[PDB]
Amino acid sequence: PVEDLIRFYNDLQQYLNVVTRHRY
Amino acid sequence: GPSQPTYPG
Repeated sequence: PVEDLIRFYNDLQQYLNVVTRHRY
Repeated sequence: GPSQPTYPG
């Protein structure tokens, strides 16, 4: 699978790019 | 759940 694979990655990528933006 | 869950290996 590839759509469900990257869609699982991207959904948590935000929590690792947008939350880390607050020195996390 | 899915009828054919993917697996490793």
